[PDB]
Amino acid sequence: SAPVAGKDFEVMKSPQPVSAPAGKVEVIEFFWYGCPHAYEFEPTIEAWVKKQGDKIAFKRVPVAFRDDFVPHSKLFYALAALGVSEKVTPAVFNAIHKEKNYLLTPQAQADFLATQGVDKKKFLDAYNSFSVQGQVKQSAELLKNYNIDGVPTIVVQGKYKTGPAYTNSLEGTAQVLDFLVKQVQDKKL
Amino acid sequence: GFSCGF
Repeated sequence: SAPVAGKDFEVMKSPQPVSAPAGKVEVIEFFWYGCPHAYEFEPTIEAWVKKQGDKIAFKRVPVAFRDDFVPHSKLFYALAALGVSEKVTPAVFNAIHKEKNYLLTPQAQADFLATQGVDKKKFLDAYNSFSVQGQVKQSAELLKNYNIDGVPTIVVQGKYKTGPAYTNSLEGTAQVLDFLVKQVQDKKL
Repeated sequence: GFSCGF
């Protein structure tokens, strides 16, 4: 009943540096605002990340498979630079997957986010800032370092990848993620 | 499985 290596998750050949502080298990979700699989997975991974608390260091990395969606990576880091990510992100997803507003340009984003209480001037500055440009370029470099081919992909301690591509279900992805983190904590992975 | 990948 336990997840099968090479089937339910992938043991990476070139594991990556881990920024978690020893006690914690690192968890990275490669996601994309426009992926409906990452959209439906948002409440499941959220609640779980909060359930682990001090036991993990969770972070997200936006994925842009084509230049069309680089603004979605700039959007991710522009909101974080403002500290409004956790507040507006539910509205971002819903705008894309229910309101037929895909937020593909900085102007459309500044327009939408202003209805959510975000000052247009301050958002566009972060969007065009060199710091957000650098975070976007780094996220694309992480895509290659982690050999990410699809989303949502979850990486545990920079060694093990899982996701619906492996498990064929979001619930199965959550179960695998939970299994891997525990195996890490027990020095079995 | 399934995922957004391209």
